[PDB]
Amino acid sequence: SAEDKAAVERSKMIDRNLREDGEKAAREVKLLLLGAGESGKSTIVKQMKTGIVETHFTFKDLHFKMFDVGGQRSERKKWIHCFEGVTAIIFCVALSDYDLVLAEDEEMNRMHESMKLFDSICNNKWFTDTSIILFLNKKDLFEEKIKKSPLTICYPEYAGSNTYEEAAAYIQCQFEDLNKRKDTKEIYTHFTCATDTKNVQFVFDAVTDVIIKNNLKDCGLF
Amino acid sequence: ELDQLRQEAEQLKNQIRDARKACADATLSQITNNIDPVGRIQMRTRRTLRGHLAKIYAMHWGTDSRLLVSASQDGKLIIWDSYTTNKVHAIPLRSSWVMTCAYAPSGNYVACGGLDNICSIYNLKTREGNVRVSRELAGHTGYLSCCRFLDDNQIVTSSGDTTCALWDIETGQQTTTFTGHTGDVMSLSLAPDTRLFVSGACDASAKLWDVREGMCRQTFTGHESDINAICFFPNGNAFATGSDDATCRLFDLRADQELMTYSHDNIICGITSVSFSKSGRLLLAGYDDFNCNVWDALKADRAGVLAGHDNRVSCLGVTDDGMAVATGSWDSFLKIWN
Amino acid sequence: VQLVESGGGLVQPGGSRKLSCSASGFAFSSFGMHWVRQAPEKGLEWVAYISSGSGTIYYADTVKGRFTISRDDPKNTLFLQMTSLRSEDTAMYYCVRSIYYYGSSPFDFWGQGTTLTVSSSDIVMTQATSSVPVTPGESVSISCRSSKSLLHSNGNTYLYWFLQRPGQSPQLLIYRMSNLASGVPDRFSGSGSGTAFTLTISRLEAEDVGVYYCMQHLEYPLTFGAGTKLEL
Amino acid sequence: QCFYNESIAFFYNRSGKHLATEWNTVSKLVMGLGITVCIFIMLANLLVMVAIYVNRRFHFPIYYLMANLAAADFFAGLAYFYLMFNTGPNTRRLTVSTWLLRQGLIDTSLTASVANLLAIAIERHITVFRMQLHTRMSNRRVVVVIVVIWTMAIVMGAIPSVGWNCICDIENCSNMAPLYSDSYLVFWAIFNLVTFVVMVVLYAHIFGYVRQRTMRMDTMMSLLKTVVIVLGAFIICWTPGLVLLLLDVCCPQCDVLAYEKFFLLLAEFNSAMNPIIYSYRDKEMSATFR
Amino acid sequence: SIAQARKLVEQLKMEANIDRIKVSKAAADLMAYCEAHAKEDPLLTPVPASENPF
Ligand SMILES: CCCCCCc1ccccc1CCCCC(=O)N[C@H](CO)COP(=O)(O)O
Repeated sequence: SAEDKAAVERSKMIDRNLREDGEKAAREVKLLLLGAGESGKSTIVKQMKTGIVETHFTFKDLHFKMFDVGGQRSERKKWIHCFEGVTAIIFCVALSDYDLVLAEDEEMNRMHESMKLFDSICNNKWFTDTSIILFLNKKDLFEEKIKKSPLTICYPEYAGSNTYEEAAAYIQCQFEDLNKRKDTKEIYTHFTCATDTKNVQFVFDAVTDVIIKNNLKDCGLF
Repeated sequence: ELDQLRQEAEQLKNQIRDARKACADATLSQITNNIDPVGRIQMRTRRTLRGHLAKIYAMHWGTDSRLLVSASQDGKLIIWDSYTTNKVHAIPLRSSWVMTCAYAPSGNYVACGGLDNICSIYNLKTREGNVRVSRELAGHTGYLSCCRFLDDNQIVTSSGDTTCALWDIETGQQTTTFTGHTGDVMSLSLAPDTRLFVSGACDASAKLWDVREGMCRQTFTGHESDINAICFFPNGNAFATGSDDATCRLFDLRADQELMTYSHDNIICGITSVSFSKSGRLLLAGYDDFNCNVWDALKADRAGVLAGHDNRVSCLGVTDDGMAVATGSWDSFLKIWN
Repeated sequence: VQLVESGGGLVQPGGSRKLSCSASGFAFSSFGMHWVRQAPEKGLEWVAYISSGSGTIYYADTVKGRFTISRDDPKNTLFLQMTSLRSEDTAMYYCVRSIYYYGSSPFDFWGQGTTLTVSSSDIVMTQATSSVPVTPGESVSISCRSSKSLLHSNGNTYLYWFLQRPGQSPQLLIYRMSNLASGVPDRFSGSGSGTAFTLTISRLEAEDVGVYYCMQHLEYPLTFGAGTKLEL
Repeated sequence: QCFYNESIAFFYNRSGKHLATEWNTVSKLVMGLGITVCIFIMLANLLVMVAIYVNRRFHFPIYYLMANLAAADFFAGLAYFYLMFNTGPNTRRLTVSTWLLRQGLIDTSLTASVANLLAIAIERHITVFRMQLHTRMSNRRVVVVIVVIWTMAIVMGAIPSVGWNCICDIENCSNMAPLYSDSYLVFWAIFNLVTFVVMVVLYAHIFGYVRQRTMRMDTMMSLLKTVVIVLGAFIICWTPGLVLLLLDVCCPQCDVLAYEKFFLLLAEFNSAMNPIIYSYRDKEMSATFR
Repeated sequence: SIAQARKLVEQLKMEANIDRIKVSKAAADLMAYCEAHAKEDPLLTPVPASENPF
């Protein structure tokens, strides 16, 4: 009847708004952010521009949506599956946390805690293919800390000097060795640069790589 | 002292456990031995609702058994018409992270919530003909996992902050807060009479709550892992739980025990949703095996299977009149099975 | 939620004039609009319709290919382009809104209309009562008859009711048989089947004195009925 | 002034070609290699289409055009299979209508294959150059390009069979195809030449893009391998045939009838190699083969 | 967490102080309700297309 017809017309108008919105959402880039409380994720967010917090920023005609999910303090096993299919998982680790210990736990290093979270994320059944950008923040404060304190406090075994260049590199490689999906995901590790504002550019480059190398997958040219 | 109460507390669990064995007169499997089976339950996909561009997490039928709601990560809340498969409304949400839905018994209101820690309530019948958000119930500190309206003014919600709350929509303040759960609360089911509601939590227990007093009447254990869905038996004197132990269990409120466990050695993935039949003879459970099983709820024999989804069956509800069962899944498709 | 229309007045026959109805205070873009005219002494009569987003435009037999109806969604206005006016186009042109979706109430809000005076296959609904005398506080029934079974297959008897109080725009009372509009007291009720329809008022007042109309919506072009004036 | 009363014999005798009423070792040799190539093409394309339909995984537009390439090549296998069992003495059994049937099947089948290659090139370019991750994929563009390719193939294979031939200008037409005209051969060969230069610029743009952007951060060696092997199959299976037809239409008294029967075998070997050049890289789909 | 234990003990005390019925009787009750409302169950006994809204 007539009313039924106008109903269908309404439903079609509805749908053509769902697609148009679907094609607007697909252009947006979804980054999940994680890390320790003092990682500097707060400081990273400031450079780029309760519950789940969203940050929107645009760079070189690309739109990024960064989901700082740090405020959930519940079981990640039930709500982490909601973010499957993010372009990338930014992960922030503060290099100045090698000699400390969390104010909550007794004698588990903050840097060792960072690895435990990284191990569960890089090997999570929901992010088998998802690329991980790994930001290592507070590199300058780590330089001062390492010059006077030994690196043995956190890693008992280490063949190498207390020099920033080698000290850092042990950690970077140590973090990259957590993943058993070496053949599926790419970990793009960067040292945080305050003044250069390249932290956002490194995210651009690392995102394109995950996009370009995915586009070559579905068209079979790879 | 701590030890006095603790050694005392573990004794109180004994009288509860002691009495429950004494009231275990006979197994339901022995009592229901002579009921003639239900026979093959053949159900085929009648309608298939398309238009979601992300995984579906929640759906709820209406009391009129015709309209239904669904939410997905695309940040759209869609009110469907199951008979004509045409969309009645598409509600844009402020927060793409939605994990629950509820359609008011009167059909005037719909509510959704998720990781944003807010239960937003949308008004359907509006002078200016555009579903508008009415109230935002912001008093939880964890993700909302479920919500079910009592009336057009009372809505009960369960969150990841290990607490359930009963709200008053006009004022937007929690009329009562239900605490007692030691783990993240996953789902709640209201009783037929809307005087009681059971909640299932990640601490492998389900608690019967009283909506009026705000105290927990009884607590049921028996599962081994998280309880992900819960629903009453139609008569309100029983309920069933779906866990990650890949078992469904039918608990009784009067006898305060467990009656059945619906396990099959073939099934190893976790139950995501459970629901009953109008007569209570079928227990439909939506597993992560990407399919959905239909159990004989008094014989514990898997008679029937609804395999039609590519990804996991997120939500599963039956109509009030029992003419249909609709299942959502992460494949972005709702299928109405009859 | 007001709807106001502009134009009308006095035109020599053959001239072309435009009617603009400026919607304000509701989502105009998502409402299917109509136009309904009422002759100086006679009843209502459907003329045009536009669906949501100008997807579907219909017209009446007497104005087909003579009138052009258009909407401007950005400006929340509705236009009617009239060509070569005849003597039988003298009427008050109400603008009505309607939304069609499961359970909606079409023809719920009516504009105030404008006066236009030119210088000088269809379901037929019949209600054979006029100027019925009634006293406040008594019970009255108004009967309507159709030429065709309005009860469609799906169970929807697309029959509507309206009430036009003296000097006011028509007001919906019942949007399908056994349904009650918004803002209307419980006193009005309607029960009927197939081709026979009735409107029962349990107790009335001086507020609801005036003329009643019946309309079908089973198929276009939405023929109305004659008036049924309550006398007091 | 037109003469279509005459038989095949008149037209070959008008050209330089030879009717060969007698069977030959050279004839049996080409027949053997042709039937082999046709059997291989037919079998290989049945595998590609069976796999592209049976797997839920291969239900995406690129795989749709891949199956279309398989179907076009199967059509080419059939055309070449029928062209054989009609050469040497068997060509004497022909009439002008039936000979035009044969040449037309060859024309439409090869035109279809070349256009599917250009389609797959245009599709990658689009898919690579998008800057989004998922992009909910339609079946609209794929079925539009599928109908353009097959429409162009049928129109190209039928045009000489209807109007565009030398039944009316005996003097101005080919040395190999005694009835198709220099005009039709120039058109077919420039069509194929522009299709190949378009595939060359498109895959070169894909390479430049992937190079700069990903090297800003191995994919480059796999991409250059695939690009070089996709363009190379086409250049080494076509440039012979195309330069041969250009020679026929441009140089008079150039003995070009010469290496004709073999160059066609090469052109069909192209459609033979297409199912494996376009399925070797997708290890998934390749292995699906069982 | 002295308070947590004190709150805890009264919870079970209230939980233990309820009238508990035999599972024999409660078993019959679930059986009784299903058989008494069986013939109104669409999904259990499939209904002809005339009364099937889908
Ligand atoms: C008609 C032009 C379309 C475009 C060119 C197709 C092509 C490509 C690469 C080599 C050759 C061709 C065709 C050449 C004639 C067709 C034939 O079959 N020749 C052989 C040559 O020995 C004789 O066949 P026949 O005279 O023995 O029947």
